Amino acid sequence: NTQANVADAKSRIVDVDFAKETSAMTKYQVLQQTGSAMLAQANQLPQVALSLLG
Amino acid sequence: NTQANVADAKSRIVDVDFAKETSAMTKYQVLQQTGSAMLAQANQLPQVALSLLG
Repeated sequence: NTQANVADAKSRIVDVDFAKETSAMTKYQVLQQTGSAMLAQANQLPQVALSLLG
Repeated sequence: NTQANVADAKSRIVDVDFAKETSAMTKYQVLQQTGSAMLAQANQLPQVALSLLG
């Protein structure tokens, strides 16, 4: 009996909850694609200087 | 974070603004052609002396 209850206590501390973890993993995937598009588009900001005659 | 803000401060001091610089560059180009025409025409002022019989 006591072995089962200690296993309960030990899992709440070191084990992951997939419901919590899966949401976070999908959460950051969107942020990565958002970050890549923003960075690529922000890199060509200085090309405005070429419009004003070199 | 602090690296980005120092880059802001450093660029305002040493970097040019092309909007400011391009206007000045075009500003002086006109003055050069104006100056050249005035100088060439002012050089032949003394030819009036030839009209009064040498």
